[PDB]
Amino acid sequence: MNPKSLTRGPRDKPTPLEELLPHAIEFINQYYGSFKEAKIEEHLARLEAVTKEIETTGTYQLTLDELIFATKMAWRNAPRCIGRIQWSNLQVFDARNCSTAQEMFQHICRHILYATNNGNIRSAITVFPQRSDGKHDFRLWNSQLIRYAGYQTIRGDAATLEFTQLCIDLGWKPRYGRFDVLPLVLQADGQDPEVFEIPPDLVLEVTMELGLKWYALPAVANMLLEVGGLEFPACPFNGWYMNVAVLHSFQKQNVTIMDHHTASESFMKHMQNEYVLSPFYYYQIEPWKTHIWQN
Amino acid sequence: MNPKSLTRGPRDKPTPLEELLPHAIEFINQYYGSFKEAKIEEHLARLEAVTKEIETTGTYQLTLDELIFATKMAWRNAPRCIGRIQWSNLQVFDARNCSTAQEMFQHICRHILYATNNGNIRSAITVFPQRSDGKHDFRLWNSQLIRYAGYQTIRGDAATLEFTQLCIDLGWKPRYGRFDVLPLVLQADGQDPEVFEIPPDLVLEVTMELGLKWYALPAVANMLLEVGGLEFPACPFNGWYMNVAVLHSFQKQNVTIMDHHTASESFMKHMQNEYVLSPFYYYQIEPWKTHIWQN
Ligand code: HEM
Ligand code: HEM
Ligand SMILES: COC(=O)N1CCN(c2ccnc(-n3ccnc3)n2)[C@@H](CC(=O)NCc2ccc3c(c2)OCO3)C1
Ligand SMILES: COC(=O)N1CCN(c2ccnc(-n3ccnc3)n2)[C@@H](CC(=O)NCc2ccc3c(c2)OCO3)C1
Ligand SMILES: O=S([O-])[O-]
Ligand SMILES: O=S([O-])[O-]
Repeated sequence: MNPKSLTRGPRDKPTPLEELLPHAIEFINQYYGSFKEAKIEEHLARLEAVTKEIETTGTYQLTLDELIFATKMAWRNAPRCIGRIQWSNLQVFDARNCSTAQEMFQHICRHILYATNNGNIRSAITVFPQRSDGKHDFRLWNSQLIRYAGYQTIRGDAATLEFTQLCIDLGWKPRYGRFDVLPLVLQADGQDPEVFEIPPDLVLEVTMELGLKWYALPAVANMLLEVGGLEFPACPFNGWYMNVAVLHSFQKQNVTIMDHHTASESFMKHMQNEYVLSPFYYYQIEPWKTHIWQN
Repeated sequence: MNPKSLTRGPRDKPTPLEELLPHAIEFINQYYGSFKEAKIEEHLARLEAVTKEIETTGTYQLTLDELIFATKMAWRNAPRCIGRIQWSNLQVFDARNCSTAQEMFQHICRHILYATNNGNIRSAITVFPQRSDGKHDFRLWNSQLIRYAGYQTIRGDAATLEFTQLCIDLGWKPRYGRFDVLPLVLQADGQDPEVFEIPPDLVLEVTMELGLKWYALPAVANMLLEVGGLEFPACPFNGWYMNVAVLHSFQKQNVTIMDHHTASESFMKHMQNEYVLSPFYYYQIEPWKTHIWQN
């Protein structure tokens, strides 16, 4: 075998124009090829502008349209994603102009709100600024936008035990329940991560005595979007969930799950929208294992 | 004399609870003893939970913290290791949940990347699932993560002549250069080994006409970690290298070697982290000499 790595690590310097160019060209190719025999003059022109730009600025900016196309194509290329069948149903939030962790927070707040949509889950992705030299990376240290802390008898999510310790170390006041929603650990422009509490009303939970519940919104926070040689280390996305007591409560409280109805319904919308792998979503090495602290 | 064996062979059945228990207890002892006079109540509790667990499941799971402690203590106990002076500088990757060779491959890919770190070598260990009955062993058939094949006039590394033949027998397409990087021969859950080509960009080489070069990352792939009666047959680790043309090129290309600066620097970090032997790393009998082929 010769499988490729699903992880795309850090860089301490920009991509060689000699590496970036062939990649940029192939993306513009597949992007414009999507207009089958249409816009050949548009294609050629884009090729020149992009090339000139990489040659002068050392990099290039995708159009919003190329971005939206990349996010959807990268979703289609997600091997294990079951929801990719309806890849056209995706809302893209352009935060490529984001510059601070406070701004990141606000963008993430906007995504959670739109996406949650009172239980009627909508798929969305918020794309932050692309990696430049690798020394000014935007990153969400969390693995998911919404997740429960695991403390001590483990009091919480045993799966988040490491990250929870990290938050406490960053200053986060650890309560000790088993359903504590972890704050967002946001890194902007390569700085040290800032901790921000997620407004509690933004978090929709399905109430499964046991006193059990769970969050409604499944959002991956730590992947990297690669497109045309460009890399976006911060691009949180979400879908809706795919043991029967749960299946019943999600439905009872009207929070979207991938049941037969939703399967039929979303595919229908997807279909009614009809009228190495790249782009691709890569895993990353956990940021606390690679971060060089300023403070 | 009465030296002990440095090899820890295979088992075809689980460890007797009567053998495992005294061992588990002594590890929890030294682990908790590390908090000198602190957490005696924590210690006692752990003892009960572990005992109960061995008695019910027939075995026990270390905490991530106990694992990290074991990996570092086993490094400290490595007699011939010169880098153990700075044993606190170790990154642990928990793959105890790994279940397939494809997953193993991905984990190994993640380690190589982190560890290599563009030449600025970082020490890491990736720990795979512990031996259960001995019939579902995870193993890396390679002796090192990165090594050159030796063919024929020997065309390569004479030291890897046997393993190279093995790879070819497993299906590997042998090129015939003297710097062919061998694929990874991964055994998951006791099955037959699967061959995976290491993504070439993951391999950093120091370019020593002669056309000589060498890989930057020295990683031991075939040792066994014993801790508290538990055994981990798959736990690849690495450090950085410790004839003058070489010393100069490693430095010139900024690939970490254990020179006076690195010696001062790493010890400093190690020190600034201050603010029979068990655990222990055992050698193993070469897996092709003991493997029972399914296919
Ligand atoms: C709309 C509902 C969706 C459903 C029901 C769905 C379902 C799934 C499932 C079942 C998994 C595997 C879970 C696991 O490994 O435990 C998954 C993984 C994943 N999904 Fe989705 N998903 C949805 C939306 C999205 C969106 C909007 C994107 C991106 C824009 C996306 C990208 C991916 C990625 C990148 C992974 C990992 C793929 C891999 O590693 O092979 N998903 N999804
Ligand atoms: C950080 C840099 C490190 C340096 C420079 C270093 C240096 C060495 C040297 C010089 C040897 C002997 C080589 C030989 O026999 O030819 C060695 C062996 C060994 N090292 Fe390291 N090492 C490092 C990191 C590590 C790490 C991270 C671990 C494990 C977590 C480790 C575990 C061992 C083991 C188990 C052996 C064999 C010991 C024995 O059989 O007595 N080393 N190392
Ligand atoms: C090695 O790790 C991984 O490959 N992953 C990717 C899958 N995971 C998650 C977590 C939350 N949301 C999503 N997610 C959302 C849309 N697409 C995927 N994936 C994480 C694992 C996880 O918690 N999965 C539960 C799960 C199952 C089905 C889902 C889901 C989450 O979200 C949508 O459908 C980590
Ligand atoms: C009987 O065999 C053994 O005891 N061993 C253990 C030492 N060896 C190796 C090989 C690669 N990396 C390491 N290694 C890495 C970190 N610590 C040790 N050891 C192998 C032998 C070897 O190739 N040694 C070269 C060497 C020398 C100094 C090193 C080194 C490798 O790695 C770090 O410092 C096999
Ligand atoms: O948007 S599509 O290709 O059904
Ligand atoms: O981590 S220590 O004991 O210097």
